[PDB]
Amino acid sequence: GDTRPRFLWQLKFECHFFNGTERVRLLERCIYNQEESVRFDSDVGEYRAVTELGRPDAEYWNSQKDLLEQRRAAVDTYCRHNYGVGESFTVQRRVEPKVTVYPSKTQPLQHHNLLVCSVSGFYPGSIEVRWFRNGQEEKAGVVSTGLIQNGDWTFQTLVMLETVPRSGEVYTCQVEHPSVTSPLTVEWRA
Amino acid sequence: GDTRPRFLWQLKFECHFFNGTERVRLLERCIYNQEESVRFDSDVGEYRAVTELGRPDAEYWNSQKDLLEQRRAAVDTYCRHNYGVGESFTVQRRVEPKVTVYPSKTQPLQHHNLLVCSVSGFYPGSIEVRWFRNGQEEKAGVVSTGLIQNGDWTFQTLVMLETVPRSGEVYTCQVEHPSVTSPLTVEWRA
Amino acid sequence: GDTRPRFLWQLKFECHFFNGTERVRLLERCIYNQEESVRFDSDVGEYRAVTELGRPDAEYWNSQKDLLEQRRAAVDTYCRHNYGVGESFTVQRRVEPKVTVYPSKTQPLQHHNLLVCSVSGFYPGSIEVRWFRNGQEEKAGVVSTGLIQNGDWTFQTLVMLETVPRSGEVYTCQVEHPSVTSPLTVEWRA
Amino acid sequence: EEHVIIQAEFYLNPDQSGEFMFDFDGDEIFHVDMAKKETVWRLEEFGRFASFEAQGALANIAVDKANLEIMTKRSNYTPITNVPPEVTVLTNSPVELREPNVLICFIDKFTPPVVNVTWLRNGKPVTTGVSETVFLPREDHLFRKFHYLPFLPSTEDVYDCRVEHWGLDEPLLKHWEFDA
Amino acid sequence: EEHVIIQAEFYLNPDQSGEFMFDFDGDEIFHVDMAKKETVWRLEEFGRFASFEAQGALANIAVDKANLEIMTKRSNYTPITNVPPEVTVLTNSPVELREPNVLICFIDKFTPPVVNVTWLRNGKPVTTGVSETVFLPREDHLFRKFHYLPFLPSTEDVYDCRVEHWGLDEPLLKHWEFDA
Amino acid sequence: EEHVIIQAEFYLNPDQSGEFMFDFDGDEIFHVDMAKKETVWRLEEFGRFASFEAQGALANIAVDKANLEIMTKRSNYTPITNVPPEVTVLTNSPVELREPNVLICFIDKFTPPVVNVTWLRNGKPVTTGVSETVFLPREDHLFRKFHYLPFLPSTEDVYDCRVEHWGLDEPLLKHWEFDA
Amino acid sequence: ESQPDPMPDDLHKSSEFTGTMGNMKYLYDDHYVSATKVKSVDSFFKWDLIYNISDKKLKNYDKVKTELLNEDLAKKYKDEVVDVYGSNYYVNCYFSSKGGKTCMYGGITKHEGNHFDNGNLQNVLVRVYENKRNTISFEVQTDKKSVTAQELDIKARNFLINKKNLYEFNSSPYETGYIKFIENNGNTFWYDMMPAPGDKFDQSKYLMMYNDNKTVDSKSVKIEVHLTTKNG
Amino acid sequence: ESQPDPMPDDLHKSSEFTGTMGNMKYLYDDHYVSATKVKSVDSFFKWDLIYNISDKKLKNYDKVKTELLNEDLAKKYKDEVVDVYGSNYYVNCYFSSKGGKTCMYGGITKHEGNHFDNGNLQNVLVRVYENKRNTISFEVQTDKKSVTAQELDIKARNFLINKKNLYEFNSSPYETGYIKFIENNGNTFWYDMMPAPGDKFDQSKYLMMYNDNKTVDSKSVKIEVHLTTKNG
Amino acid sequence: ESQPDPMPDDLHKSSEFTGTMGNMKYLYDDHYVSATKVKSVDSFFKWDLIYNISDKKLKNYDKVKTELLNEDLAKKYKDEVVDVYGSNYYVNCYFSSKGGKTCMYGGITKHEGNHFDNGNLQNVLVRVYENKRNTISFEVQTDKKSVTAQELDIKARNFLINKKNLYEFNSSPYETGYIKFIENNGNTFWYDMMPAPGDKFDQSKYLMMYNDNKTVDSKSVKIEVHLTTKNG
Amino acid sequence: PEVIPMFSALSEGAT
Amino acid sequence: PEVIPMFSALSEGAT
Amino acid sequence: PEVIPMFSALSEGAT
Repeated sequence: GDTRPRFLWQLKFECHFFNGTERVRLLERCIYNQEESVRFDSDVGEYRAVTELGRPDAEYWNSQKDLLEQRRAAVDTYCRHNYGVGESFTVQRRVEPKVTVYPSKTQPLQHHNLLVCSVSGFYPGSIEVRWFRNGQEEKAGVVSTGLIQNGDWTFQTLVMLETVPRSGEVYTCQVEHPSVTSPLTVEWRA
Repeated sequence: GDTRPRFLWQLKFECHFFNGTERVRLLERCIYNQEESVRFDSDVGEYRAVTELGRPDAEYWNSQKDLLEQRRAAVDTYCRHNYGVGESFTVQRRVEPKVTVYPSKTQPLQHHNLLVCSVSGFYPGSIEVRWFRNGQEEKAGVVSTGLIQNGDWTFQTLVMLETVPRSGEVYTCQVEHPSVTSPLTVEWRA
Repeated sequence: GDTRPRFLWQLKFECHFFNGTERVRLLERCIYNQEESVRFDSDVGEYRAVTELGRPDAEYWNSQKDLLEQRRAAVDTYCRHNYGVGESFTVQRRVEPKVTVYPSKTQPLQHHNLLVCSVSGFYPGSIEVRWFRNGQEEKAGVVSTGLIQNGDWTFQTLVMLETVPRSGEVYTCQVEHPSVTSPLTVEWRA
Repeated sequence: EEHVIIQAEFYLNPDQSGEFMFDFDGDEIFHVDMAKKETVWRLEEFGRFASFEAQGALANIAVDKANLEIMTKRSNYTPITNVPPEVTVLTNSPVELREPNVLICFIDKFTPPVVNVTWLRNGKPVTTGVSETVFLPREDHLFRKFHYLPFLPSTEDVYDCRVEHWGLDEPLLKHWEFDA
Repeated sequence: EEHVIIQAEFYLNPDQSGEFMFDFDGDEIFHVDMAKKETVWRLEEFGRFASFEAQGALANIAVDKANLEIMTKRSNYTPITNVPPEVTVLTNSPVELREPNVLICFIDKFTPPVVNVTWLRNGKPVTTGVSETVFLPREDHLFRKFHYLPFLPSTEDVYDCRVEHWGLDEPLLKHWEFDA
Repeated sequence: EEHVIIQAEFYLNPDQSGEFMFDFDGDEIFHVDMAKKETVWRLEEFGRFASFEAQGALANIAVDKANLEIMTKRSNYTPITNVPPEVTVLTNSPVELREPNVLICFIDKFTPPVVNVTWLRNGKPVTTGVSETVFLPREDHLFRKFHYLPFLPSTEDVYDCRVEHWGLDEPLLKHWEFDA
Repeated sequence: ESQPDPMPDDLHKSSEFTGTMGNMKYLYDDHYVSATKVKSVDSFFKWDLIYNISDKKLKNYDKVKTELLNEDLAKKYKDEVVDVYGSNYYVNCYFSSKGGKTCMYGGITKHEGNHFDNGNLQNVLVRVYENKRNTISFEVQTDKKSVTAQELDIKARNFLINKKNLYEFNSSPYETGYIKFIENNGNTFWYDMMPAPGDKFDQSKYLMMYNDNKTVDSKSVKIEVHLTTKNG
Repeated sequence: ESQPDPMPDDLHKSSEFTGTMGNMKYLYDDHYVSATKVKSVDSFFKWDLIYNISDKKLKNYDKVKTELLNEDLAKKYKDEVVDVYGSNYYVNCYFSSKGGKTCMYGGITKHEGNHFDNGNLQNVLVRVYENKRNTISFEVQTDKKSVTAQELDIKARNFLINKKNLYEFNSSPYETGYIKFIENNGNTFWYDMMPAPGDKFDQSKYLMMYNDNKTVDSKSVKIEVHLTTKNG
Repeated sequence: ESQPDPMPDDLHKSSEFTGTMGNMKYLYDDHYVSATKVKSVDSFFKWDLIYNISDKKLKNYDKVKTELLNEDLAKKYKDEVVDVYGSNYYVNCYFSSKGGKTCMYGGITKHEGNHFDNGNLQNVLVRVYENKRNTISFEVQTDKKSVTAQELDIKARNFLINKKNLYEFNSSPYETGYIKFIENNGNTFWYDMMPAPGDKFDQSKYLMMYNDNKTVDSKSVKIEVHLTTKNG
Repeated sequence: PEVIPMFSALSEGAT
Repeated sequence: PEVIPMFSALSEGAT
Repeated sequence: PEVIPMFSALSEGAT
């Protein structure tokens, strides 16, 4: 069988943006197998070895003025540049969520009704899902499966709510998302 | 097997029209199994039992003024009305007959030629079919199968003519029907 | 099997045209099996027996003035006439030849290269194919398969050229035909 | 006279058969489908020149049943006498080989209004293109009925109209074949 | 000279073969179909530039037969000597694999004008797309004829033009295969 | 912060695996096909708003390999420790019978970047309509990957995402079936 | 397979109906026939069955005729102890039988072992969509394991009338609407919730759709009500 | 199957023929070759047969050549005692043989046991339709059990010429016309009765249709002549 | 079957290329990598092989990477003694290996018994057509029995460049062009000889067509170069 | 135009 | 335009 | 608009 040892090498250039393009940080990092060995942090201004394995590179790369100069200006020429280029179809990409409410197929403890608020197919991932019982927000009993990233520029999540249903009550699921000017609501009539 | 006794009941309202809508007669009749038991004849003006079985109804219905009044005016509100409504596609319906002449596949007595005048697909049923030998009508030898009602607003009939064929003679079949302004003729050249 | 003797009889009227319709000769010939027996040559003016078998006909036909008169004028009424009628699609029919040059699949004597100039699909049959070695015509080594008449108003021919190839030489095949104002050439670069 | 328009209806126990139709000189104008509750014109074009409120037939038929019940009891439950049909088979027009035509099975002079009719092409049951009419009235109060079979004549095919009725001791078969 | 137009006709007993055609520099212009009684142009377009009254060939051929009878008797019934054909098989143009072409079977220098020609693709008879000409005249008074077979070259297919004629002791097979 | 754009690349010996991609908040923008030498946008429309010169990834990857060689030797050939994947199977949206959906097989937290993934419909391998992503980066420097299978729900079909990785002693099967 | 979902053209538009929507509302607003453990006592036509069911409410009838899609269906339940639940009508309700009368279609279920021990009712999910988006969700209840779609449908619309004004005296807030049933076996079918185009609503003709006496498993069947507002 | 009936476009229109209709009339007006119990004595081409039949009428010929559809057909009757009946022509009639000559097509029937004992003739029904309606009906007679369609056709047209002016010197009262034969086995075929469009009628070419020597059973075959007037 | 010949629309037009044709000429004008009896010594990606081949000419490289259509193809020749012949490029030639570098595609043939005893070269026929007519014909030579189409193609174009100005610094005398290979088994395939439309020629992308490492029998294969002038 | 029907009268006892 | 043929002459005895 | 990449730096010895 194939049992040869593997040897990996990753290179990553991370551009972190705060308040749009107001503050930008470039983080160039090298990883041997699962160990980051050396990096260039625009906040630091030069390469810094992360482990002994990277010491030679930090020293050698810092001795190259042209390289350091390029790395030092990349926050503008690289980060802010590519942000301007991709802004229209990434930062501004918006797809409204599909929202539906139905009871869980579970329903363990008898005289109780576990509600499921399904929110899917949306983008970006930033979203707020809240439950309300007759106009007032519910704090306890609420449970989420968390935000699921589908890998296709789409997200989904389920937010359950344990209840003691009483004829006449109106349990509302509220969803606030960048794709809509006003919150989306789906009611469950108990 | 299914041997239960059957019990039937028919109700018929007959509107008879003479000279168009000049004279109209309504005849309402009830029949138990194959026995007419009671009826209302507009010419009589009231119900009359036809058999002992209907006596109770004649008496009971004649005691209902509203019923008798309605029955008495139906000749106008029912008969003349429905006649006006259906007149265009019934009384006036006209379909020309298909006429063809050919010898019979029979031909029993040798030196004789039995001719067949076929008239079909016509409407109404009123029709006159005559045979002529060299311009003069034939009285004897003529035989008809009668008028056949096909049940699809179409009629047909066959009118045979026994002849003693002589080279040169012209046996004509004449058909007069409401569908044509002048008679239709189909000749057999002997 | 079928072994009965056959007996054939052919009749041919040949119109020969020189310089277009300037000079015309009519030759009427009769052939029994494979033997021409009698003929009428417009240049002679009367029928002439070609063999003893035809003597009776020459004598009998020459005694018919109407026949001889017709035969004598046919060079105009028959030959020149049909020439005028067919001239546009026969005498003037022109289809350019397809010319391609490639070495023979033969190549017997080693240090030698037998070239093949293929000329096909052309009409009329009159055509001139010549080979040249560096601009000067080749006299020896040239060999043709002759003119092939395909029976469909098309001709073809192959003209080979035995050579002692030397890098740099240019062996050209030249074709002159009524279908083109200037000669067609296809070169072989040795 | 020259024209008669008849509104004929009936109810049969215990079959629970109900019918409501209009007749013009012996030809049906229309009848009402009691299940779909709609008017069925004998000829399509009639329905474009006139209309009929089918619910009216349904109201009448309910009264007709109640009356049947009363009468049945009034006659000391005297059941109807079965009267077997006269059956005739004919083509709507003179027959010619390979020339489209229609076989007509005429079932006449019978009562009660219940019959089983089937066509047979060379001894086998035919279903393709067959149609039929409802029970039509007769002055003698018996009934008439037509069943049709569109076909293509040939010296090879033979047909039979097979009729069953409680008045017939055995099923009646009327044969037809190209003999013209 | 530069051009020759020949009107050639013949009648053969006892086969009863008759032919009437026109020749231009060795290429047939047209011939007359004696059965359908019509002119058959060698190339379709010819028929749009000229015409020929076919009945004229039929009148001539009748005279030609009467003459054949007279001559046959005049020679003391001297029958014709069979002269076997020279057969050659060729493609109308240089052959290239999978490139459409046409096999031509040239039957020449033979008499009387009667032959049986069949094509063989890998030893089997071919009928698809084959065509042929009528008997064409030669100065020596023998005949020529062409049979064609449209095909798609390949190193797998081999062909044979099989010719039968009373002058040949046995059927002649001319083989052809891709050797280019 | 609110947004992170990552340019991630890698080279793996001895598999000779090379990858170059761009990431936006965890979602791939595009990667470069090293064989066809072209940019492959995660979503078709991206390619109409921007472009990327693929040759740039190829230049980088060559430097990345040279560096891998240097580092491998510098660590005294210290090979990578296999870290097995966490596998989860889910539908991209709530499932409803006969309602089109997509099964997603999420392979996460693993290294090195090499895996064999196959889908199973009722115990048998599925190939129709399946697609997959390239290896995506994680802050811990391990990888993520998605495999998709479009399907039509039913109480009859059961699926399995079968994953193989040197960190797994045996192939891992994640089962999925309609239980909603 | 199952019945294909409707295309906008397949659905009735309330805007094309100029009659009184109140006559549609009437059929579903706290309106229904209900009887438990009864057997038919007569039959008008061979495809219908007649029961002795009294109007507990306003004493408007004591005889009910229910029409079925065919004779076999009527033969099947003729001599059985059943339960009845459906929407009745009076306009053009006709039949004789040997007390008020009322009519309906389907609505029959065998009574034997079709109930839940000790008044336990089965909840059934109904999800409402307005312009393709789930707006509200709720449940309706039944006392039967195998219940007619008609019963469930009637209960859903009763709810929507009170809480969404599904139907009003004249016209409706919605342009189109259909109630879709999804069975645990993948099979689906739907009913149009709007009256046929025109100026008159035929109650009898409309309710005839419950003809087939379609039944479903209450513990597993799901219901979806799809509506649309004229503009949006 | 049988030959499909003609569509109006399938038929020749006399209005499109500007020649002399008299040359068509000539072929059917008391015009025909008839011979009983004879055998061919020669042959021009392999598909024809030549007989020694004299013109009893006007002594216009003593040799008749009949052409057939093919050699087999000619081989079939070459050495048989036959009867002949057909429409002959002279214009472009050619052939040599070792006395006037005339030509024709088909018209051959085996003589052996094809007749009726004691001059009994067989009547054959012909129904004439003018604009789709049967106008007149009659019969033609033959002395053969198996007779050529040509013989029957010729006799029908002879009758129609005298009694309906089927053909006149210049033009005809009819625009289109075709004679249809119906065999007792359902098989049918027809012939166009009008000359090809143009300014010249080719008798020889037209009569060539009788080529196939088509025969039918006289006691069971039926004939229909369908004509149309230009306007109606 | 074989690859369908190109339709005028299938071919690149030099008139639609606005870059420098000299960059296409560069690939075929006395330009090529050639090595005999060598074995790969490394590999960048699994589908390519790297050889130690020096630039005898101008010493421009000592390492050559050749890319193949797939891994199997690279696996097949990895440990074999082979011969190499192809057109290399430098623009965007990338790869590391443990001296100049150069790149190419395909061009590999097993060396074992693929040569001719005593420097004998095999001639291969090339027929050139300009506007459908054979203008010139010649031969190219190879030392291999089984040679790559790439080698033959390169040699043909080298010849046409010098003698027909196939490619010039800016533009070409021809509008379209494709070189077609015909194998003794009837199989045929062709290559477009013009650059893709646009203002820049991608050498690497263009040469990738030699990817498949297509080989043919030199003693029997035939070559046809079909060109067209813009107008004629 | 509408075709108008005659309505059935109930016998006594059936009422 | 029509192509015109030459007509055959009958030998004596054939006439 | 073109997305621009950062270029890899060679370690010493790899150069």
